[PDB]
Amino acid sequence: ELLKPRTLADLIRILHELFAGDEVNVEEVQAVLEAYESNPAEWALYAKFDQYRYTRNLVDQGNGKFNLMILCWGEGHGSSIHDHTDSHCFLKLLQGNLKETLFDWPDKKSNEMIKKSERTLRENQCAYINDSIGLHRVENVSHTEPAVSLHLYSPPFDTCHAFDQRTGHKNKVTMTFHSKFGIRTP
Ligand SMILES: N[C@@H](CCS)C(=O)O
Ligand SMILES: [Fe+3]
Repeated sequence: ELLKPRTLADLIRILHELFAGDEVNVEEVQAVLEAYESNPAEWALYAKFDQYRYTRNLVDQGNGKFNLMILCWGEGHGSSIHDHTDSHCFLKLLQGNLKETLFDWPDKKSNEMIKKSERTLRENQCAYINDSIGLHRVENVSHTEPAVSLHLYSPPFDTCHAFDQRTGHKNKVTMTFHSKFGIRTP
């Protein structure tokens, strides 16, 4: 019985219930993420920015079944074109806006990766991606407003691939946490 999360802590409790089993009801997870109304005071602890690139801040390690983290995007900060390592990936905006650009999986032939579409993800909206849908790039294109997003991945993963937009060639990247549970982890 999906109820509206009252707070971030409540959302986390609800997520532990939704991931109690072996499968994932994507539409339910997306719905409860969207229903949480971002309250900056509840997540300030995790919103640790870096001047030069976006940061990944672990919030909850789940139940063996999911990571939950907050990403902090300075003005002009963005990601590579990347995959999600056979995991579900939910992205909910907590503050600001992000541009999501979708790409198809490249062919073996070296070729420019042409965007398939783009959209603007706005505060409180929750997007979903997985490798069957495609690849994406996420960017804070704002010149004046930092963005903060809440990401849930299931199963957890700590590596993915970055794709060269000019060729489609991929390289494996290991993702690192800037902080965990509010503690900076250099
Ligand atoms: N998956 C990316 C962020 C955009 S979804 C990352 O984990 O760093
Ligand atoms: Fe992503």
